[PDB]
Amino acid sequence: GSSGSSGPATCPIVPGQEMIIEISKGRSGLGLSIVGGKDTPLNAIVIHEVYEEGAAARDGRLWAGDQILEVNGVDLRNSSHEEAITALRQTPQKVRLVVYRDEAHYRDEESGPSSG
Repeated sequence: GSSGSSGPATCPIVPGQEMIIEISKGRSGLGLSIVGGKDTPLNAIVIHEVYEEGAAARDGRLWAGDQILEVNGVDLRNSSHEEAITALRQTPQKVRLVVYRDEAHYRDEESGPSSG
């Protein structure tokens, strides 16, 4: 065997692999946003922005531009935009979700004018 015990927490995200991530709400609720769902041009829940002033950020596992497939044991690939929202507010202290990434097109040239 390669690994015996593996946890969704304190662990990186593997590409082309549906991995799970567990985040503790601690005190205040999560601080992120989603986009897509049903009646949308994308049948895959995407994270528009992840407010750094939230539990989700307190971890640093979910990065803006990710694609969720399920949450707290609730399929989202079908759930409507709103549905996906409630599914996030209906989660206990330990919020678990399944994220998926791609193993190609590693944008090596991603840098703005960094103006100020």
